[PDB]
Amino acid sequence: SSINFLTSDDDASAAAMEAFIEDTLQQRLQALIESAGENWTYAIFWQISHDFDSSTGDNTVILGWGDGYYKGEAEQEHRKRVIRELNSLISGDEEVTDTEWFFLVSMTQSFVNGVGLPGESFLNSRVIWLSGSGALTGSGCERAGQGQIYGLKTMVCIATQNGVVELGSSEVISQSSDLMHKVNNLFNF
Ligand SMILES: [Ca+2]
Ligand SMILES: [Ca+2]
Repeated sequence: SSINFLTSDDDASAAAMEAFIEDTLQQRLQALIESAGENWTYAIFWQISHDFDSSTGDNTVILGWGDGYYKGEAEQEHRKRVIRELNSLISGDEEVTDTEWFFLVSMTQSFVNGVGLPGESFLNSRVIWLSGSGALTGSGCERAGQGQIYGLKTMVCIATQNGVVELGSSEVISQSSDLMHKVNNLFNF
């Protein structure tokens, strides 16, 4: 089935981590990109938590997988991919494309406030809009770089009250005046 089932709530990141080695966010994420006039590949929502660093402090804000929705549009690599997909569904055939895979592996990732596109975005309450391959590879952010490797040409992070909405596409997409307001309605309240 579609990969949108493995994302929601299971403390999904833990699952993803060992596999790879407010609500419903999802429906709102789904509405967001379904409710849009550019071909977005996926939306993810990065949620805020707190860590407490060893041996010092530390009230450290951290962004982590909240949820996400994936619209969409070698053979060794592929066996590896389906294996982990079959694992993650298990805990707890059809081809696995680059964007699908990037979407899944994102479940394993987190960001110290101020660091990476999601952390920079949240720290400064910022919209960061990277459009075009050179925009991603020139960004100095390893997630943007990783996204570009997997075929993305647009990656966006928008700071919201509870976290950061991320949009990505394999197309070059300019910032729509309407798409920003939808993010307000769906993610701030
Ligand atoms: Ca969640
Ligand atoms: Ca490849």
